Amino acid sequence: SMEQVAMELRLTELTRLLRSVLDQLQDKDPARIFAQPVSLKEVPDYLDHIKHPMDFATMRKRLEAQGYKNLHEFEEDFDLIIDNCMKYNARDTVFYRAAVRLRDQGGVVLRQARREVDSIG
Repeated sequence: SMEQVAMELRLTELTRLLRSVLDQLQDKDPARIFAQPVSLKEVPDYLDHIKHPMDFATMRKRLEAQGYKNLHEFEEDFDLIIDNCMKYNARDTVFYRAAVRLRDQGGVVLRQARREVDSIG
């Protein structure tokens, strides 16, 4: 149908917008602490602590599969990165501190993406 195609064009453009948002968020992690999944070879007990792991490479796989239907879903995943880190790591660690900085700096980016998604539909 012509409707299914128009829908597919919207999703593609949403994916395009979220790709730029992801790139902007990831620049706020210059140390690449959140770039890849926490290694289960190197932290073998991680899943006893964190039940829903997340990281920027895993978000990127979902993104390119057009697996995000709206910004809310995308935010949920970003928020997992931060919240998982702030639980697993203590307050006085480079990891926790990196999460706080990513949260604070990403808020600005997410604030405007919400307006752009509402605006452009």
